[PDB]
Amino acid sequence: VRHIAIPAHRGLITDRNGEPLAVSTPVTTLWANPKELMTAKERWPQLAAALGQDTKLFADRIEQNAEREFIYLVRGLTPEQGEGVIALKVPGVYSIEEFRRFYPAGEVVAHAVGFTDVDDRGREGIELAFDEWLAGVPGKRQVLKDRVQVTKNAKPGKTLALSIDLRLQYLAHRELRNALLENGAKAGSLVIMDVKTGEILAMTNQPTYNPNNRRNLQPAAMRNRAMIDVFEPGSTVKPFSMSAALASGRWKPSDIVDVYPGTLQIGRYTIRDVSRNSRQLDLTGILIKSSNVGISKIAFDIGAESIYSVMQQVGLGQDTGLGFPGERVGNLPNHRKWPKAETATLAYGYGLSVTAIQLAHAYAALANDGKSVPLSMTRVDRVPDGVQVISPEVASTVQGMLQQVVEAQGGVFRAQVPGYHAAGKSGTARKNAYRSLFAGFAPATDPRIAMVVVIDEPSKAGYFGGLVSAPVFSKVMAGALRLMNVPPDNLPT
Ligand SMILES: *C(=O)[C@H]([C@@H](C)O)[C@H]1CC(SCCNC=N)=C(C(=O)O)N1
Repeated sequence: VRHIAIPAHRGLITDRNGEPLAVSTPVTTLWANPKELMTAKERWPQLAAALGQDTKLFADRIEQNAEREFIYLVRGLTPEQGEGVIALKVPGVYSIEEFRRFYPAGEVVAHAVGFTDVDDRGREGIELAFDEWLAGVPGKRQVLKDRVQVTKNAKPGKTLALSIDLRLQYLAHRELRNALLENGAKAGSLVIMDVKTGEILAMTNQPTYNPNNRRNLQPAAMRNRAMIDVFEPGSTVKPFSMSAALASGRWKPSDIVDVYPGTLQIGRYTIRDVSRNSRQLDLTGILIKSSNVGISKIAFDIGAESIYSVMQQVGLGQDTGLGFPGERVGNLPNHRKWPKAETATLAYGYGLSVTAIQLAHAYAALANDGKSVPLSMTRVDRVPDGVQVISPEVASTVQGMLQQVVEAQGGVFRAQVPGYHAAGKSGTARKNAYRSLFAGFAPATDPRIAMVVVIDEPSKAGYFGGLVSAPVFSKVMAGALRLMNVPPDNLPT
C-alpha cells in the first residue's frame, strides 16, 4: 500500500569445510493490486491458467480482496516463470525478486539445519537459533498511488559455518538407518563430538525428513531426538559414579567389592544385577560386568552427594548453553540428603533424566582428560578454556577402565574399532519405553572423538546396548577417525 519490503539475501549455512547446507536462491514472486485487476476482468482466465489456478477460485479471491492494494498471486517461481506471466501485460500484476531457501544435503542434516517459513524467517534448528545473524536487514520501497521509490537499501545476512562435518554426518546417518532396519527399530539418534573443541561434528536422528518438501510430513520425523528425547541413562553413567569414587580418596581401580550373589537387600528393596556370575570384582570388573550391586556398594561408601556433584559438573540434566530451539534439559534432582535406595538408583543411572547431547558432552569431558569445553553447533576457531570438572588423574584412570570395558574378556567386543584402542560403556535407557545405548570415545589412549548411539527398543525385558548400539559405534567411530586422519594408536608399544 505505502511501503513494500525489499527482501534481503539470507546468509549461506555451510558445514565446517564449506559444503553448502542452506542456500538463499533468487525466486520471482507475483503480486497484484486488486483495484487495478478489477478493471481487467477479461484477462483473469488467462492469468489463472498461466498460474495453474481454478478460474472460479482465482476470481473469487480477487473479488473478495477488491478493496485491497496488495495480494500475492504466487510465490517462489523461477525467474523464467515470472517473465512469461509478466509478458501477458495484465493490468495490476507485478513481479518481486524474493529469496527462497534450498537445502542441498536435505534429509541427511534436516534437524540440525532446520528451515525457514514462507516469509524466509528461521522456523527450526540453526535457521531459527542463528536467525539474527543469518537474516540481514530488508530494504523498503515506497509505493504512492492515485486517490515507486527505494527508501533504505537491503543488507545481506551473514554466512555461518556449522561445527557439523557433512562427511561424518553422512556416515552417521547411513549407519544409524542401517542399524535401525537390521534391528526392526523405528527411531534413534547418533551424536559425534570433538572432545577437544566442544564441536558437534554430527547429530543425526531417525526418522528424518526432506526440508525441501514439507507438505504431508509426519510430526515424528520432525522430532530432533538427540536434543529433545529425555531418558534415564542407566549404565552409561556408571563411569561418572566411578569418577566420584576415585576422587573420594577411598578407592583405587584394583580395590575389590564382593557382589555375590548378584543381589543386595536394602531394607524393603532388592538391587539386582542382570549378569549374576560374580563374587569379587575390582573396579574395572564392576564396569565390565555392569554390576548394579558393585556400584551401589561404592556409592554407599562415598555418599550420593559426590556422585551428584560429578554428574552435575559434567552437565547431566543441566542447560547446554547452545540456545537451540526446543532443546531439553532433563532433570538431575539434588535430593540434598539421599537414602540408600535413591543413592543406588542414582549411581546406576535411573535417578536422573538426560538427553543424548548431554551424555555425549559428559563423555567428551571424560575423554578430554576431565576438561569440559562448552558445546558448539558452529565451527570453533578459538577453543574456549573450558573447566576442569574431573581431575586429569581420575579421568585418565576411568579412560583406561572404559578401554577395558571394550577390549577385555567378557567386555563389549562389538564396540572394538579396528586399528584403534576404543573405550566406552553400553546401557539400557528408560523413558516404560526403552532405548539401547552405547557411549564412548576413541582413540582410547589419546582421545579425539566422543559418540553416543541411541536406538529405540521394541524389546522384551532385555538389555541390548552391547548387541544393537555397540556395532554402530564401531563402524561410525572407525569411519570418523579415518575421515579426520587420526593416527591408529594400536601399534607395537
Ligand atoms: C545398565 O544399563 C544396566 C543396569 C542398569 O542393569 C546394565 C545391565 C547390562 S546387560 C549384562 C552385561 N554383563 C556382562 N557381559 C548392561 C549392559 O549394557 O552391559 N548394562
